[PDB]
Amino acid sequence: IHFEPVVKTMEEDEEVLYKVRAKLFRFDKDAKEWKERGTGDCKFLKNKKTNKVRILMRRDKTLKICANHIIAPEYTLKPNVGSDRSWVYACTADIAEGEAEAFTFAIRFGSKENADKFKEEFEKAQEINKK
Amino acid sequence: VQFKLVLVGDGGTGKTTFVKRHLTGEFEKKYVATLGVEVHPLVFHTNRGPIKFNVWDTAGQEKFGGLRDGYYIQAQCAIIMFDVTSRVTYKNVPNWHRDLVRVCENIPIVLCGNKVDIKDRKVKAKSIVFHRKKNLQYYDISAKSNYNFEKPFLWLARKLIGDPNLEFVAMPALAPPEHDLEVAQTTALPDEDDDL
Amino acid sequence: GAMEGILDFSNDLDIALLDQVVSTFYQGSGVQQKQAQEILTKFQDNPDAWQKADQILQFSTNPQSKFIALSILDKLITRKWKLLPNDHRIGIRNFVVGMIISMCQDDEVFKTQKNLINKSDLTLVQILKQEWPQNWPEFIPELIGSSSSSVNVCENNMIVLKLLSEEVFDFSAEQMTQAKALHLKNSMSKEFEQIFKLCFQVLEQGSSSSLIVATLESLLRYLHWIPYRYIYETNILELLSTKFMTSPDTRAITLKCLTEVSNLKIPQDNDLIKRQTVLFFQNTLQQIATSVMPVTADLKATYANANGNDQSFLQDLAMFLTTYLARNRALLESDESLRELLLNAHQYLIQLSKIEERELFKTTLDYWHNLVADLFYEPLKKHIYEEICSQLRLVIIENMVRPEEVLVVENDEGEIVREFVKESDTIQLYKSEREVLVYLTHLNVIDTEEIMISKLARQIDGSEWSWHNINTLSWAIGSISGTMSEDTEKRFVVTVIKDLLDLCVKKRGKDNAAVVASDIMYVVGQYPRFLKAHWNFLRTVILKLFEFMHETHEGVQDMACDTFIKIVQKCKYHFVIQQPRESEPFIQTIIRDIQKTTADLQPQQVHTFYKACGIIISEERSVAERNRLLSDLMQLPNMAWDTIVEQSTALDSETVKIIANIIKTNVAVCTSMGADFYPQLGHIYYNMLQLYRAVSSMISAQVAAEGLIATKTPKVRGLRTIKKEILKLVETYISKARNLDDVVKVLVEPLLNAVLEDYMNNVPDARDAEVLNCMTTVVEKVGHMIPQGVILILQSVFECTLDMINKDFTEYPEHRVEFYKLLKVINEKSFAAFLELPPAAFKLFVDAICWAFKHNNRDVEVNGLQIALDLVKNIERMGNVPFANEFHKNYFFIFVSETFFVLTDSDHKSGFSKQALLLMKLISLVYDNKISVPLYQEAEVPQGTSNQVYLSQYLANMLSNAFPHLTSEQIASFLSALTKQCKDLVVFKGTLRDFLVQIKEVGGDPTDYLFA
Ligand SMILES: *[C@H](CC(=O)O)[C@H](C)[C@@H](O)/C=C/C(=C\[C@H](C)C/C=C/C(C)=C/[C@@H](C)C(=O)[C@@H](C)[C@H](O)[C@@H](C)C/C(C)=C/C(=O)O)CC
Ligand SMILES: Nc1nc2c(ncn2[C@@H]2O[C@H](COP(=O)(O)OP(=O)(O)NP(=O)(O)O)[C@@H](O)[C@H]2O)c(=O)[nH]1
Ligand SMILES: [Cl-]
Ligand SMILES: [Cl-]
Ligand SMILES: [Cl-]
Ligand SMILES: [Mg+2]
Ligand SMILES: [Mg+2]
Repeated sequence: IHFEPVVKTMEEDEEVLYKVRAKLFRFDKDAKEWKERGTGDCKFLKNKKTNKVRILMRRDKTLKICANHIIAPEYTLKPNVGSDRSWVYACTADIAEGEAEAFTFAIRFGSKENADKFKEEFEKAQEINKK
Repeated sequence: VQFKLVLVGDGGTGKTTFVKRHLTGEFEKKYVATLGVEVHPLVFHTNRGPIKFNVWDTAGQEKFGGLRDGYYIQAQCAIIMFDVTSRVTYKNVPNWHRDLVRVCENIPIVLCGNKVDIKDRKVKAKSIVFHRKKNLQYYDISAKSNYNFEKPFLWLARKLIGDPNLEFVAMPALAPPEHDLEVAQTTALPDEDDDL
Repeated sequence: GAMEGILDFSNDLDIALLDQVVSTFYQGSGVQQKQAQEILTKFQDNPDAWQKADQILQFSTNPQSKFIALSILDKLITRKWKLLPNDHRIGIRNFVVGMIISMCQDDEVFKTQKNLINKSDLTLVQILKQEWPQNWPEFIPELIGSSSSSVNVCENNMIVLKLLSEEVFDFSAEQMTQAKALHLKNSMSKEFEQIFKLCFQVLEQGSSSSLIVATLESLLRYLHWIPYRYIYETNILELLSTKFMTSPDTRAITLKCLTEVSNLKIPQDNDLIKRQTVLFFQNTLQQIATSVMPVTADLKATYANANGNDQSFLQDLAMFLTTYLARNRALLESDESLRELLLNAHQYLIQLSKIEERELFKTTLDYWHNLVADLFYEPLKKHIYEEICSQLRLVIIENMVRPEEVLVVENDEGEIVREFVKESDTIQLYKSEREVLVYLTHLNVIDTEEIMISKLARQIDGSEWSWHNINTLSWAIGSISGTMSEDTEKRFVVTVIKDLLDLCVKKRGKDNAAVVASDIMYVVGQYPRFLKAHWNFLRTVILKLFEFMHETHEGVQDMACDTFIKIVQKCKYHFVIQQPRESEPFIQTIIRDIQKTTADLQPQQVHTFYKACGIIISEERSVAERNRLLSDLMQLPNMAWDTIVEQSTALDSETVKIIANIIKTNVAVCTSMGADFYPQLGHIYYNMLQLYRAVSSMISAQVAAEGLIATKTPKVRGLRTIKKEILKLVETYISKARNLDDVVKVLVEPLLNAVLEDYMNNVPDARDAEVLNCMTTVVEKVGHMIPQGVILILQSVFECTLDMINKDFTEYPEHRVEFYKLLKVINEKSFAAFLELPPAAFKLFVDAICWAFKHNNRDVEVNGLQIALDLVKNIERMGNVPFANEFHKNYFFIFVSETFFVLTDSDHKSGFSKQALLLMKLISLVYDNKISVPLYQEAEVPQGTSNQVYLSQYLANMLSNAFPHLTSEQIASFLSALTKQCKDLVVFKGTLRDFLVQIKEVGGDPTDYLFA
């Protein structure tokens, strides 16, 4: 006699190509200054159906998205004058805050090595997205 | 769908900075005194669904106080802020509490000691006991370093929804679709000495 | 727009429009809400707006409109009441009283407009504070009378009385003059007998009503101040501890009342009163056990469930039990019939202590400390609590928070990682837990050992194995170091280490290894006594720490470095001597292999390693041997240095990093060696100062070629790091130097030559605040020996730094702080330097001091006030000489007025005590006739007029113009009091506080300043 026993991130279809801790800034053009957007893990995610690679970054603790955009082939990583461990680039369509919006981002890392590794991986992703 | 939250405390304790950090991720270094009140919606995603706080960030300076306790009307929760580097701000906590609970008789309230990132702390941990008899939750926080920055909202969400096991969860991440760049490149990033 | 109509007072107030604006503000959003807010604030702040209040109260259909009208009135009453014609005072009183009566008599309104009624009650209380009892003698009798006519009115009267009590006794200190507070306290005290009668009658005749709760709420306030006889000579304690504990609606407030009762002023020889104190506690504990939960109940689970008001209740029970017992447990310890009660109350505390809630745990832990500290000393007590203490041992050991030293933690992925940041908010918690556990160990060392060793057995056998469990245990074990005898400690530590070693063998993988390693490092670092007695063991421990310095786990690696220096700080003597059966002192072995040992460490970790070596080396007190050890230690950085100095004489980013790390290494070693560092400093000093100059030139060149933005570049930041570290090295050495003659004769002139002109002749953005910091230590240590050097320092930094910081309060924050520290020490140590200044520069110095005390930044503000006080003292000490006479003629009234300004502007409340001290000094100089010359101009006042008379005239005029709403008599009376009290700081300060109250309102009573 068997006794009767007692009674969605959207990231499930994606491969993590690369992950690194980072601080993200957005450039306020009007007031000519950089503003922090979030600190946390920056991931490169490859969609297993479309093979398209995006940047997805979430803030520590609250887990709120601070970057969500395709790593476009036409983007270019440029240095910031103040830093040897950061890149700046223009993004034409980021959907972190909802509607697609253009930004000038800067992303800073724990070290130059991390920044350099990121650049390499970034450019790898661009080639994937080209195919 | 939403809860009215009033944020009170002495001028310069970091109320507006704390809220801004939560709204946009930014850290505002400049002290621009709040004039009366500023209202901001703030949403968190939890395992029990979205919770929306309508944050009434009030002026701490007497000369900019505006409607004062008039702001507290129908608040469902609150944060009382002080600055652990300024003893007078802790001394004034009972005054803010008094004015608040006279209007809001039975709401969950979190007491926050801000600026714990600053080396020379003045309000000793052992001194902070006002919350005990008043049934306030207490946290050491820093809007600058983000130390415990999520705790006040997490506690409040748990009390308001009535679920001790409520947790923040990751938002769903929907598929995503000139030489102002030169200015950006030649404007130094702030706080280049920080770990990140 | 439409909404702005209410701001036009030339037209009648459209109440419909007001209500729309108010609704838009409270229930609207976005731009509209923001516009409405601004309109309402302007409306509220209009000085005739109070004249619209009655109209709003009569005709409005919006409760928030009426609230705002009451706020407008509140502002009028608290600030301008005595400015009103009397008929307007009578009128406002009548329509507030009438509105309250009207709202209470309509049941629907009473039930549904609590916010508005409460606001009305507070507004009435503001009127009472102005009018009562002198112009309202029958308020209390009539309040009492009205209570019998209606339950609604009776209830609301309880709210009024509660608020009144708060405003008079709880919140008067900051908001009323000493005289007015006394008047109101006396007035309430005189009529309390009748207030209590009403209160008690209500409590007798009711059980669970809103009226009962309101009455108890008022009682809670009264207990802050009423005589104990109202509590002990009536039957009120029985009612509180029985009847009102039974009903949950009254239980919350009743428990708070009983907590305050437990704090009443109470005779200590009165057997009867002792009986009553035992009885109410007994009653209360009985009600808890029968109506709420038995002593065996799982309060941890109850709290976590968070039903209804359970968390608040349990919080309040903790507060009640800890408050009562801390004061009264002695009453329960001797009578065998009270033993069960004593232990039951403590058992509830044990259960409460298991609750997961940090702030609650701190409250119970505070009580446990109170208990165990008492049991440690008081004869024949500890045995009573042996069962309670045994349970408490378990609670503490199982809830030990991570020590600051343990740098590994589990992340959300289940990985044992290095912490991101320090857990700053658990530093005090750990200290508090350690303190109780130490006491508990002393109280029964056998029990504690048995608990720990057996818990350890269940880790190794597997039954209770978890990171959480091995952690808390290990932390607890480390935390009791010092509590055992050396012999017991020996056996105990041995057993613990073997078990941890065994545990490491059995639990493999990088996560398990990191946890067990963190725990062993913690324990061994906590027992240096043991280490000192067990050389073989110590040596092997250190060698293992060296292995961990090659760990790919960064947490373990970093902890190994900290553990190494922690051990060395206590055990250094054992590294410096040649141990039995060793071929050399271990320090020799350490220095030799330093390159290999530190190869995988980050630079700051390498510097920590070198600093630890410095600690050991300074144990060698024979000079020749110590200097050789130092030379040996510095071999690698000195070789790197020598080659860089050679090449520099013939600066890419890699070289700049190498240089910075060389100097940082020297700073590290100098920090631990202090005075003993001198020979190493001598090896690098002159070439180091030459490098400072070379680096300064490169920075200047880069700024010239690239612009100010250059200072943000990695290159320039690296060059400035070199300069900063050189300054830090010199500062560090001079702060610790014992041979000050060498400092002056060898170090100082080359330093000043290298740093001062460079600072002066750089653009503001290229100046290092660290220069000022270095100079402060120079002046502090040898200022008395280098008067011309101090003058040079002032000339080079004073005016140019002042110009950087005197345009606002925010720019160059580090320069600001260091600048005033430097001025403070120069003023203290080498005052002559200021005497040497030209008059225009000395004027700037006075300006700079006053500028400092207008800062809200405490660093600056405090130093500014201190400089001012020290300056006055310096001038006074000169006696009757031209310089002092000119100083007073030029600056006495500037200091007096500037001090008054910051005292009275409400933006510098943190500085009150030091401000008051400075003012008192300044006033006492005149009333002691320590100022030789007349302060007044030749024809300003009649010849031969005393400075006392002229000071009063000056101050009266100053205050008359600055505070024109004050009466002449108010100002005269204040000044009379203040000047008379200029030898009595405590009283002087009270008079200042009274003045600060009076300036906020109209018609303050001038006799207030006669307060004794
Ligand atoms: C993993 C263990 C493993 O995989 O084997 C852990 C995490 C280790 O990597 C870390 C070990 C650490 C310290 C050890 C405690 C260092 C070992 C010292 C040692 C074995 C010393 C010898 C010479 C002894 O003295 C032994 C024989 C003695 O029995 C000791 C253990 C007890 C004493 C002193 C007895 C006595 O009578 O004196 C991380 C710092
Ligand atoms: N170091 C440090 N500074 C902080 C922190 N939070 C805020 N500040 C600083 O404190 C200053 C005042 O902050 P702000 O948020 O305007 O304070 P406020 O309580 O809103 N003032 P008001 O009541 O007048 O509107 C700002 O310069 C801000 O950068 C913190 O956690 N750490
Ligand atoms: Cl209302
Ligand atoms: Cl030693
Ligand atoms: Cl007068
Ligand atoms: Mg603000
Ligand atoms: Mg060269």
